[PDB]
Amino acid sequence: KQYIISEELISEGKWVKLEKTTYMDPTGKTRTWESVKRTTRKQTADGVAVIPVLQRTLHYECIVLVKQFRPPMGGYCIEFPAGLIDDGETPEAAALRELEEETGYKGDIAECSPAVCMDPGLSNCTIHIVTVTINGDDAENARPKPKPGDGEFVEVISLPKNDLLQRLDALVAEEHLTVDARVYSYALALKHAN
Amino acid sequence: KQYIISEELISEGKWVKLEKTTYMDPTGKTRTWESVKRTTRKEQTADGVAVIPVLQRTLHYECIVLVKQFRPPMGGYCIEFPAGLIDDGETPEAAALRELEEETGYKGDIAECSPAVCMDPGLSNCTIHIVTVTINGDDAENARPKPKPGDGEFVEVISLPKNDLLQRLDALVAEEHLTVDARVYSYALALKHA
Ligand SMILES: C[C@@H]1CN(C(=O)c2cnsn2)[C@@H](C)CO1
Ligand SMILES: C[C@@H]1CN(C(=O)c2cnsn2)[C@@H](C)CO1
Ligand SMILES: [Cl-]
Ligand SMILES: [Mg+2]
Ligand SMILES: [Mg+2]
Ligand SMILES: [Mg+2]
Ligand SMILES: [Mg+2]
Repeated sequence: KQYIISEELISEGKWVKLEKTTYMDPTGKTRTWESVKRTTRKQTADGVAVIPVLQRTLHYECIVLVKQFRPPMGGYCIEFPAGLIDDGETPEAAALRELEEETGYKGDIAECSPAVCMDPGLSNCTIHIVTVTINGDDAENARPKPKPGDGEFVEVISLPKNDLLQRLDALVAEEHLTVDARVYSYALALKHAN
Repeated sequence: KQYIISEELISEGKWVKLEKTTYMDPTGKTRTWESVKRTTRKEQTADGVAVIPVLQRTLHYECIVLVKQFRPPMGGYCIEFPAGLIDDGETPEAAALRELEEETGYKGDIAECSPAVCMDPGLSNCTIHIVTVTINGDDAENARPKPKPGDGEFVEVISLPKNDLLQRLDALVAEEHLTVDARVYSYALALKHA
């Protein structure tokens, strides 16, 4: 019933553009929207985010997260390891590579989502959410060696999965960070389950 | 270590702006970024709210109340938590309850309210509070709930069993062209992984 009539460029950067979208509402009245797109998609999705479950025997299972300065936020954020998918890269392979780049951990694919939207009221940005286990007793994950690309500055934070939401709250209390909304949503449902 | 040096407007629309961000990297070298921001944010602790509405009904499995809408940035239909921007002066909790009623018809009760969390921190400064709300499905007010959608809002309600959330989302995605939001997917994944 609803659909795009046309898109008008308002401004294009190197990395992102701002558009004016004309669309037909379900009454048959034409209406406008301001929409953000990345310039980089060429792919299933712009990005992957990795849910990394670090499993060591005799330890709590942890979820591995990253802390980075995010310039749009003017501050530090806690997030799932993530990055954009390279043209020709599959989302699984992007996940494995981003996890290793950002955390040094070498993981196995558990499962992969379809493309899901990041902020659909503002942007067309999508990601694949890729659940990955990390055999933390394996020698290759003993001294995880992070291989950052140029400009990445990434602290690794592993938190127990059984207390994730309280631990994220506690960090926000002392550290003055912003937790990512997908991270917080996952942490909430861990508490809300059963 | 890292901090914002300057924020230069590139293009300001009615609803969204693009900025050139200049910041200090942690090697002591100046760098830049393209940042998206809303023009709507005032003294709000966040741009918006998203509601996690748990419909509770005696001798029913608990359901998660979702909405399906056309999202002009995405050029298609998206399944999301009920959500909206916080009006000036409105509390996150008030905005969550109002948006939940407007979009679904249900009158909830506040359970919990997150700190401000980032929507897509590599791209924008947008934040929300994620507010968990219970709905007493056995109350007469929530019996045959009528949405009060605002001007240009067209929202369908989709209630899905919490105990089967992720498979139910996959079955909707299998049926038609429609995207599931990353926060909803993340929440449904965690329900599985617990
Ligand atoms: C159409 C207006 C603007 N708006 C947006 O969310 C928006 C539009 N383009 S970007 N963000 C809501 C406040 C609804 O009323
Ligand atoms: C500065 C570059 C571009 N980029 C972004 O994510 C980006 C930056 N501003 S908006 N999107 C990464 C691919 C690597 O760093
Ligand atoms: Cl798992
Ligand atoms: Mg990343
Ligand atoms: Mg990366
Ligand atoms: Mg809404
Ligand atoms: Mg609304």
